[PDB]
Amino acid sequence: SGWVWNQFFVLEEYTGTDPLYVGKLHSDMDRGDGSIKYILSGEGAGIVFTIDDTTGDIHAIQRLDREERSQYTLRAQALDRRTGRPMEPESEFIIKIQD
Amino acid sequence: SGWVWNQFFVLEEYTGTDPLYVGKLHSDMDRGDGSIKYILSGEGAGIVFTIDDTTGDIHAIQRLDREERSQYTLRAQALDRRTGRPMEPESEFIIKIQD
Repeated sequence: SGWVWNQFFVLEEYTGTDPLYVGKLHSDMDRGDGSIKYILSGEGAGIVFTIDDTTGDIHAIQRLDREERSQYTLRAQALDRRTGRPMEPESEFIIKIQD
Repeated sequence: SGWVWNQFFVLEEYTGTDPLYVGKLHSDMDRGDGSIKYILSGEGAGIVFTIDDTTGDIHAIQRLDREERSQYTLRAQALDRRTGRPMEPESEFIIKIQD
């Protein structure tokens, strides 16, 4: 189908210093036992957006502004903890900033 | 792939009678001219969540509590604005309340 789901939305009003929950990465192969390691890559990964590599939760940790930068293209990876070998194909997703 | 993307995340803290931007329905068939009509149905549609049928923008319009309900199962439609014929299969998506 042509539906676009691989995006998250962030209200800039609510961003700033304190981590603002954005969304979470999740593979249907995650059995729930933490054997998947979620990795963020691409625009502002680790700097503008953090990820918990176990839960896949994503937080914005900078003050954001739509006029400055209206969106970020990131990449999601899902690796086997032990091996570091990919369990999903790496997938781009976007975080859009709403004003 | 197994990446689960058909979900939006609503922080409980920011909900209220003021519309809280939740996310957006979007078809890649959308030319940008309003010839697509986005329709939203299912759990909390119309009472908790509304949609702009042109932009596809979803807002939560009630104050929500995770412990009362952690998630809503909704349905997305994309109709050709002139004929009312579907341009996409009707697709399920989820809105998760967090905190």
